[PDB]
Amino acid sequence: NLYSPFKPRNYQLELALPAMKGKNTIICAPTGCGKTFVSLLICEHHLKKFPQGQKGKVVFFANQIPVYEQNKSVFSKYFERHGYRVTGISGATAVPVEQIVENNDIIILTPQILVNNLKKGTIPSLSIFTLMIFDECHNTSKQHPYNMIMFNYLDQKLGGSSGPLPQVIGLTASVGVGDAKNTDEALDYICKLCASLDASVIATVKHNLEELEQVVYKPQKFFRKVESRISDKFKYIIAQLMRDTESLAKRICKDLENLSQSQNREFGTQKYEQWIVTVQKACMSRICKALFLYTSHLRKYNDALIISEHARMKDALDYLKDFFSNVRAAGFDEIEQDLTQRFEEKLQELESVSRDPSNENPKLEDLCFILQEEYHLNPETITILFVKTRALVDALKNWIEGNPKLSFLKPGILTNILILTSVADEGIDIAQCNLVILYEYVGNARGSKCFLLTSNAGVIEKEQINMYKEKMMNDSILRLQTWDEAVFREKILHIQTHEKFIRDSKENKKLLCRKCKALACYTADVRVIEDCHYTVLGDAFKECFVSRPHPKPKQFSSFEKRAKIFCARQNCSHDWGIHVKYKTFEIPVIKIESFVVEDTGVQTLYSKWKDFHFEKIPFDPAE
RNA sequence: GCGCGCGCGC
RNA sequence: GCGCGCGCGC
Ligand SMILES: Nc1ncnc2c1ncn2[C@@H]1O[C@H](COP(=O)(O)OP(=O)(O)O)[C@@H](O)[C@H]1O
Ligand SMILES: [Mg+2]
Ligand SMILES: [Zn+2]
Repeated sequence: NLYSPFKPRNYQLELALPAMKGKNTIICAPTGCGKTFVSLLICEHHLKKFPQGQKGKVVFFANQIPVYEQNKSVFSKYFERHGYRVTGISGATAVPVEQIVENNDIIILTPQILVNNLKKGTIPSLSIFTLMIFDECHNTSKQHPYNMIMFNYLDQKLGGSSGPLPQVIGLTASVGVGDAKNTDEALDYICKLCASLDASVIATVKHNLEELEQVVYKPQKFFRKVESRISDKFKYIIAQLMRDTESLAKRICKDLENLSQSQNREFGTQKYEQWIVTVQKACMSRICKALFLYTSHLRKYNDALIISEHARMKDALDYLKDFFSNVRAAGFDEIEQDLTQRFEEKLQELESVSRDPSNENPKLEDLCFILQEEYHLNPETITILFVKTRALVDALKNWIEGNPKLSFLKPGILTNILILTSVADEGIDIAQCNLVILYEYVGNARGSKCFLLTSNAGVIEKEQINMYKEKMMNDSILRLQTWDEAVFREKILHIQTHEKFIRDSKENKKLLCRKCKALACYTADVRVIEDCHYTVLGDAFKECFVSRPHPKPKQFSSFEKRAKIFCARQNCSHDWGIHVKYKTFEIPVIKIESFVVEDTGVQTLYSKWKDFHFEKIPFDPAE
């Protein structure tokens, strides 16, 4: 483990070396190579290299609290006995941050803290650090805190404000190629990433690949394009029942066709789900009793279509049978009883169609073949099966557990047993199964295999693209590691210079409750807090919201979130944002996303306050 | 509250 | 830019 002595593997000594030579280096190695151990050695070498009377200072960035706590503990245990001072700062920690940094040798930060401390000038300069280590360093792009930090660095390095600058090291399992759709674009993307981190070296394992390849998941991948049914006669009944039920809806809500942005919805697809969502979440109520009821049936049909597509009709029908038993046993409406009657007409035709052997799903025999072959070769195979939807998980399970040909299988659903069906995972650990099947899923011990099983050309094309994107990546790195370093440094510098040139480049309005459209406040009543937070003055506003005190509060920078504020109109109770304590003031704080803006009385819906270009008046203590 | 990143769809 | 969501930070 990470808390115990380790002999470094040969390839770890191999990856540590550029860093140990003082080079700004991106260390790129697959998950589970031991990136914590490499960074431990690098850090160890960095602080020991200093002559007596001199002292390094290391900062290590973690992007998340759990990772932050893991390394704070690993680094502490590891540098016991050297006598180094070791602490961390995170949101939970909040403190003389300048002095915490000054009086410690190893600091673990989430990076936003350092961004906050640079901007405010509490930490005047990155020059206090002699080494900076970025975990998951591929995040150094695009406004990520890691980039903000590096913009500070680069502004110094390029403004000749000197000031020695810390060595910079990054760790990642994959440098990425971004949007790249060719080698040149891939080379460009990776070069841009090295520019952003001032990296002149990319370290990969070369001399010890066989030693590495002895402990990194790399299954032989397999594309298996298959053919669908010749004719889903089950879909043709369900689709009519679906057309029939949209009709009934369009009765009780005319112009249904307009509520969503999602256009040309097709039955039995992911979109149709999204359309149902972008409609169950609209209206704006005794009519959305009838509507939610109609859309919740169009959902059960949509689901069933998907089960039929990748599993057997029986599996889809059963999910429809089980559903219509629950509705009748719950109680009968004249709308819940109609749909159910509507269904009951076709029931005899569906049950007939379901059991017709020529209606069987050919993709399932293909799944069976795969599972057979392997379990013949390696009978001790433990498998993991990823499927498209939650209903499919149960469908496939049911199908395995009822199939004479797969009796050697013992299935389990997740989030002993010999094959595992699911939609996602953690933990998990795919490398700990010898067989992974992706059964029509948009995704990604030695002798392990991965199979991709689909009748969709699209789905095969996604994996081909992902794979090519990975090849372009490694090819690009191999090319770049051949450059003389001075030539690379010179390419990097001008990417950095260009980047930096770019960085260097009132009437009153109503705010209404999005749900019930009640007048909430006017804009000349709004005040800004710091620059990013919106509060509404006056006592009149206090009556127009209620609040529910959040028993678990969070201490943020500007203030403390103590309560959630909900709409005051009882038939609504809409989420409006929060109520805070800000410098002895009990003030409310609102998200514009909760509200509707009005000028001829024209409604406009904003997501981010940064869009609304109204007159922003800042807070005044006394008013 | 705000900020950051990802994925899908127009 | 718009829609839906998912993860995470202060
Ligand atoms: N030289 C080594 N000696 C013994 N165990 C190691 C060595 N290198 C890595 N490991 C093991 O492999 C695991 C991989 O963890 P970590 O180093 O965090 O992987 P990652 O490369 O994904 O960061 C470590 O927790 C450790 O238990
Ligand atoms: Mg790591
Ligand atoms: Zn309301």
